[PDB]
Amino acid sequence: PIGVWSVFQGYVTPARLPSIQTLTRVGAWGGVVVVGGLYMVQPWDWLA
Amino acid sequence: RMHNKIQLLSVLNTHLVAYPTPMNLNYSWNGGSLAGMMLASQMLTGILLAMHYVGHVDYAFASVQHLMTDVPSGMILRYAHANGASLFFIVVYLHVLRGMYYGSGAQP
Amino acid sequence: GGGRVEVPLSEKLPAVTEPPRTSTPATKPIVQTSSLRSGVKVASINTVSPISSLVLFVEGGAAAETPATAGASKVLEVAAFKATANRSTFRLTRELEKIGATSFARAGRDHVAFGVDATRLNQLEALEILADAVVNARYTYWEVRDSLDAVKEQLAAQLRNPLTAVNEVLHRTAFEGGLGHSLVVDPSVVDGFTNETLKEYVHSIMAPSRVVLAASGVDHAELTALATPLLNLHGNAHPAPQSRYVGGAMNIIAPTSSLTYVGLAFEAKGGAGDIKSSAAASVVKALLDEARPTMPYQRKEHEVFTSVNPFAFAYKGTGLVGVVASGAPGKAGKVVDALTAKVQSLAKGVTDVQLATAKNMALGELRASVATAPGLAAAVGSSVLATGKFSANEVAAALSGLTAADVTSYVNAMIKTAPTFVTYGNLSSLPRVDSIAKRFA
Amino acid sequence: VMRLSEALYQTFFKRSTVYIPMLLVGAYFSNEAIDYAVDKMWTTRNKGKLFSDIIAERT
Amino acid sequence: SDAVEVFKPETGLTPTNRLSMAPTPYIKYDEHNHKRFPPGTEGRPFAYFV
Amino acid sequence: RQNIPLREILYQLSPYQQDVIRQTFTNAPKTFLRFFKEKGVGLATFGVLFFGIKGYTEHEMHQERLAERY
Amino acid sequence: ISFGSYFGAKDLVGALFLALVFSILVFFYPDLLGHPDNLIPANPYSTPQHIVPEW
Amino acid sequence: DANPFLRFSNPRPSPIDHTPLLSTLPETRITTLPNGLRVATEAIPFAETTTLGIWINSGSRFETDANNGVAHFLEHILFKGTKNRSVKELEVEVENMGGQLNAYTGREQTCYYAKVMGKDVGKAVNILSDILLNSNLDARAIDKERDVILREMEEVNKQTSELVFDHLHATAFQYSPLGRTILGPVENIKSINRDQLVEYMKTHYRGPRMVLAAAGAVNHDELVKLASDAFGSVPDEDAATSVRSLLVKEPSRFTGSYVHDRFPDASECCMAVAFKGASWTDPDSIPLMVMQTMLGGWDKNSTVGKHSSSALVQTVATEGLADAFMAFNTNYHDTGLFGVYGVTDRDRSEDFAYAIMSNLTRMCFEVRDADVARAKNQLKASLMFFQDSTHHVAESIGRELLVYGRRIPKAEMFARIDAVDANAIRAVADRFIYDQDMAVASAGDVQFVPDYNWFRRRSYWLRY
Amino acid sequence: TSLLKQVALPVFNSLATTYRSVVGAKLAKYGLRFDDLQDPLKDEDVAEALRRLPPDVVVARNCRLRRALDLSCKHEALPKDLLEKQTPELSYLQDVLNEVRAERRERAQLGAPAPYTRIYYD
Amino acid sequence: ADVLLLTWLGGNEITPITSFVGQCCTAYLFFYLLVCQPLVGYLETQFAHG
Ligand code: HEC
Ligand code: HEC
Ligand SMILES: COC1=C(OC)C(=O)C(C/C=C(\C)CC/C=C(\C)CC/C=C(\C)CC/C=C(/C)CCC=C(C)C)=C(C)C1=O
Ligand SMILES: [Zn+2]
Repeated sequence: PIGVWSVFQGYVTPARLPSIQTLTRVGAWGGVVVVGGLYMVQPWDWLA
Repeated sequence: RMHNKIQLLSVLNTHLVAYPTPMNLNYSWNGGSLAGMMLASQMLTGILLAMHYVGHVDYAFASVQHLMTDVPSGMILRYAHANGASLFFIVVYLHVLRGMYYGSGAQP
Repeated sequence: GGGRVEVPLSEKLPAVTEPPRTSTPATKPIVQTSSLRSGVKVASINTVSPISSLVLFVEGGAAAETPATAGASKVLEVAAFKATANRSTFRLTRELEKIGATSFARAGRDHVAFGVDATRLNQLEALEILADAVVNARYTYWEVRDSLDAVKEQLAAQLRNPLTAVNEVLHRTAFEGGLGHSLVVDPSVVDGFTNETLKEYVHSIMAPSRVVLAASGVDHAELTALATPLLNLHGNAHPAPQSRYVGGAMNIIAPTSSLTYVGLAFEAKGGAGDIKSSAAASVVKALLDEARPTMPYQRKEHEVFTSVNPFAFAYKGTGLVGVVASGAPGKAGKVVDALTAKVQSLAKGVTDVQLATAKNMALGELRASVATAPGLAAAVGSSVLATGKFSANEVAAALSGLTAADVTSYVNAMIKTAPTFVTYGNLSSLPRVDSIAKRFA
Repeated sequence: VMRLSEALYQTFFKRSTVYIPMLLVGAYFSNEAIDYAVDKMWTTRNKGKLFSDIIAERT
Repeated sequence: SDAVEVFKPETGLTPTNRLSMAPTPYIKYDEHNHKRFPPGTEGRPFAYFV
Repeated sequence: RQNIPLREILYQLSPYQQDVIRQTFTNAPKTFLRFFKEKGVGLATFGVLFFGIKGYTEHEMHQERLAERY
Repeated sequence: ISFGSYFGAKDLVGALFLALVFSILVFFYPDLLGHPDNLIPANPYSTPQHIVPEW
Repeated sequence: DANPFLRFSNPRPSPIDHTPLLSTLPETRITTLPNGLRVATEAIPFAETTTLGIWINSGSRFETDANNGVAHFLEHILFKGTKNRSVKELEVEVENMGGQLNAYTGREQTCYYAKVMGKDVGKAVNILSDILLNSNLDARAIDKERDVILREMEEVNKQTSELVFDHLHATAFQYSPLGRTILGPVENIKSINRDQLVEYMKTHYRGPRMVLAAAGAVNHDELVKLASDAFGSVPDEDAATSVRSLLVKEPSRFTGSYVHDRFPDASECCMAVAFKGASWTDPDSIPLMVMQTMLGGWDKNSTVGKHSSSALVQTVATEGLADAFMAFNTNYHDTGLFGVYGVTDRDRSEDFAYAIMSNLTRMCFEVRDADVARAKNQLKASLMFFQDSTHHVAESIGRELLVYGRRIPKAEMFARIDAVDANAIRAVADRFIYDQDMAVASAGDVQFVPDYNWFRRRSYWLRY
Repeated sequence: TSLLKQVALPVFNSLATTYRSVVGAKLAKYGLRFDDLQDPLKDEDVAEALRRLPPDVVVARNCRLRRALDLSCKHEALPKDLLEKQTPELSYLQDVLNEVRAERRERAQLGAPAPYTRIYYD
Repeated sequence: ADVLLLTWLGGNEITPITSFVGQCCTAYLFFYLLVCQPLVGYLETQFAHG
């Protein structure tokens, strides 16, 4: 009863969902893994 | 109690001797212990096998043949290690199908 | 960025005095009372305060309890303002906390009071929340079961003070009937309590002629017009066990009481119904005030006493005016002798300065009780429930128009009546009971 | 006594998602500087003995 | 709540009881290993840069 | 371990005051029939689906080998 | 109920069934579940007709 | 759905406009005497009682190390007899006007006030001026109070919360005047005398530092005349010895630090964590008031704590982390303190500490608008409740003239509260809380309280 | 699709009754009720709703659970005289659990979480 | 039955009928794992305790 049971019962409202700021702060981790992979591999001037 | 004075005996007692289990479990709850027995059997047979196997091309086939015909009890060890993988997968597959049937992965 | 104008500086042109000053009313507002068609009496008094207080007074308390429903008023103090037929507990709590309002449940010895205090802009919300939490309360099983623990520590903490225990035993000894029942019961009395017991007690105490709605700072016509569909009540008046004063004496055994407490009381004839007798009893209570803490860190030393605490309770038809004094365990007979000497010297006459001082003390207490809106609403509700009217102006006139001869006559008539005597503590020194109640005869 | 600047704190230090890419570019440049210093010292000390010195000598 | 009924201290003018009733603002730390900065030193620490 | 409120009386007999393997020979056909009655529908569903789809696939494979046959 | 008394022999029964099947597979049909092509030495230039894994 | 029982009310938090409440609120009149003393009244139209007193911009901060404790000892001595009235004469005259005298002595503020009826305004003015100006300060009464204070010091007779807060002020304001206790050390009490009391009153009780504030039933012109007759003889203040010059000369300093007061057989575990807050004149003090309302407070005699609007109250009430707690917002002339104080035991102290730190840091990142609207409504309602009691009206008049320099109108206060939104709360929490040093104080059974590095680590999040 | 949904409501009732009849016939061989299938370890709403019951109901539920588990261990069923008295559709938990779920729905629309957590055994 | 059919099909040759049957078996495997288990289970809960 964690997962689809939470949304079938009506426990996932517009509230209790993450805010736009929370999703942006989590979404800012996308650049970190890209920069880390480019740091690890170093394909310099490989962008087309 | 003697098991209350050594911490190894306390853990072994708690998790293998006095562990409370439902009394109405049928024979489809024996998949896990069989899977553990097959894992231990595969480990033992393989560690014994690796003392006669050579992991190089142009020696691997001949080392398996020398294991089969010249090592004492070597044919038993090889055939046991080969068919034990099949029995290990049979047991683990039946275990997974039990969990699928009963909904064993649910909370908690 | 937010506002950066510092508070020593005035706020800028976005700070307007757009509401004009409303003119003051010509006279002091008067109490206006009426009755609903269901029979519930509604009384209200207008104020200039920005706080509106709404209180609901129901006859009951310890006087309406039975041996089966023992300690139900104390449980009702905790279990009130929870889940109703229309709202859950969560919804009522959030609706009170949204407008910044506060709620109380308070159980007396002859009444239970429920109240909501809010600002003047949320008086309809406060009235609706109070009426829904009183009339349509559910008293579920699990909520009462979980509240019983907190009830037990609140009673255990309230019985730590010896004055509460002395007051309980004094009310037991002074009266037979409803007023002799125990309000602050032992914690183990409510050990077998359930929600059925509370529902039975509530069904006994609730009736349209035993419920008064009192409001402070609310227009009366609006309040009656909007409370008529909300306080339409039905039910039967459970019989009230009328109390009578008989007097007597008792004792209490306390194993680790570092002091020893002695209570002496008499009956105030007429109860809360007589204005003059209640005023004279309040004057006597102020005359017995030996060590009143009017200044910080002042050390008034008595030869024998450690604390003096008088009182004057005015119930319906009868009252109880008296004094409780502490003292050392080895000097309890001296405490009794000094208390008898004080009451006898009061009976020997009051001398002008003492009479004026006690009248000013009584007037100050009376006016400071109704200074705030919740205190004024509680005073209006209690006076209307006990009598049918609010007469604070008449009480002040009775306090001011009291002569020393009237007070001396009052104390003389008091000491002829049989008294009530209660002791407390690890009692290892006591004069015999026959000679205890002889000094006023 | 010595204290990190507030304006430099609010830019490169307050969030980890800004701190980590700055950390990686600083790591890259630090590795480049250490490589340069070690290689320059080694080539200066052993001049005339390496294979590239013989090859450039034969030009 | 009172400290005599909750903490239940010993009676007397012991060194711990003196600081319990009136703590001093002139706290002395040990400075054999680290010397303190002047009190009230503001700003984000230089150790992040290091 | 948890506290379970429960009102019962339990009786147990010694293992050495009982027979060990003598009611197996009596309950054996009833156990067989009860097992097949309880799990009859699922075993039949599995067998019908598996063998019918396998037979259809094998028949179509033979037909496709015959269609290219000279 | 306790694991160590009641579910030790119950696991031992199933382990003995598994040992029976295992002994049959080892001693009587050792190459039943395999593939005969794995008894040919590996040739990177010649591929077998059917390339299938274990079951 | 009930028709009459379900209108008008709903649990959805919406902003409330408190503008129509401003039409009938009374006005404050201020008159400055040539002495420099301000006389400020607020007449409630049908009041029967009056609170009036003298508020002084002085206290334990403006003492020295040699006379620390003189201002607290002054409220032990001042009511023990004057040069015109004895102890019994003062007692009889106060009893006949039906009121009580009272006194408070803070770190920066002192008040002596009377709660009387409206007919006894002039008598209360005369009595208050008599204790303030013509006191005996007898050496026998000083010796009679020194021994009582020394006994209660030897017994460690103190509230637990006051003990924790005194430790907190001592460790957060090291080597500044605000780190001293109001009570003072044992040695200053053991060597106190009449000369130090005279010198303190002569130095600090002057015209520009004193407000005579009266609320309830009082006329402004008559109080002006009575104050000019009575309090007209107070000395004026030198420009070189003003309150601002003393604030500049000895400023406040905040140091991030930790103290615990361990006892061997205690039961409770009281603890407070505070950050460096705002001064009284900082415009960020209104958002700190809103944030303190957002954190709230709770004690275990309530049973509706699980339905609270505040998430910290919800967490502590649901998991049972503390017996009681409260969030505080202390403001001084040039600094402040913001944080949470609570009472727990040794097995729940770390989880309570984690709940405090996690709820403080959460306000920098995620703040929803419903909580801010709820807290604004609750704070405005709390401000309206103080208007109901004339004692709080007089206290606010005295405090606002001492520390703001002026009487802030109610319309300006409502407008300044209504200008707070969620972005302002996030900005103020980012300024004061995030990655900053804090002060930690505990007392009692504190062996399981985490050390300073645990508290310092949890002032920031590594996941954003 | 609302017109077809209105036709699907007696169809829903028919399938619900048929399912309940078949499962209750399977349930009554062990003496169990429908409400006995709900597990506090599986569902925290059931764990909270079971905490709101008077203790005699919990004792009766625990007795029924132990009886069914004993029957399952024995590979037996109830005797016919006992099997004729079984009422597997008698509700003791439904109103309590419904009110718990309604409370959790009402709290979630305002952002509040549930005041109870999962059950942890460690 | 679907999983055992997929096990049987893996040992055969690539044929248009075996390709079609394997595609249908894979589609039903995903259908059971992702559609039957949540939706039919929710319907069962609504039937039993609804
Ligand atoms: C994909 C699922 C899965 C795999 C693969 C699996 N397990 Fe299990 N196992 C489970 C689940 C789920 C349970 C709990 C079953 C229950 O209690 O209903 C379980 C239970 C067990 C038990 C307790 C006894 C029993 O059989 O119920 C043991 C022992 C066990 N597993 C061991 C193993 C071993 C050893 C392996 C592999 C070498 C293994 N398992 C592989 C899911 C799995
Ligand atoms: C899950 C299955 C599995 C496990 C576990 C396992 N093996 Fe085996 N191993 C195999 C299979 C299958 C083969 C192929 C046997 C064959 O066909 O001859 C193999 C082959 C080998 C061989 C080559 C010799 C030969 O006869 O093929 C060695 C050596 C070996 N394994 C060692 C080990 C060792 C050592 C371990 C553990 C420590 C181990 N194995 C565990 C599956 C397994
Ligand atoms: C639902 O109830 C349960 C069951 O169902 C009745 C179970 O079955 C089990 C688990 C069963 C266990 C642990 C026994 C099965 C054996 C296993 C997993 C391992 C097999 C090992 C063997 C045979 C011997 C290995 C020997 C050696 C020397 C290796 C160790 C190495 C060193 C000491 C260096 C559990 C916990 C259970 O709760
Ligand atoms: Zn002091």
